[PDB]
Amino acid sequence: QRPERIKTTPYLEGDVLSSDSGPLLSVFALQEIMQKVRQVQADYM
Amino acid sequence: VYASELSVMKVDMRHLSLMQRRFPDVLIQARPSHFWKAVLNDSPEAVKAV
Repeated sequence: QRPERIKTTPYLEGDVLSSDSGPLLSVFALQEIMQKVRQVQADYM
Repeated sequence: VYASELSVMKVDMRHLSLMQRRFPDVLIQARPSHFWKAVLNDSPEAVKAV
């Protein structure tokens, strides 16, 4: 529909590997921040 | 055969590329990808496969 997501030549035709979304990375970003702090504080005094 | 099917594809695009300047009120968002996709649909499959 949009004139930039239309492909004519088969150069940009690849296999779909995985799909990430909006509210799936935002909870993922909050996990990997506190996971770093709860790992650093549990190794040193 | 294959050299005479490219010649039909060029004459179809030599005359379709003026349809926007002639009719601006119908094609306001027709970028030149749009008449590339239209001629390739009406073309033989064994020419685009080459």
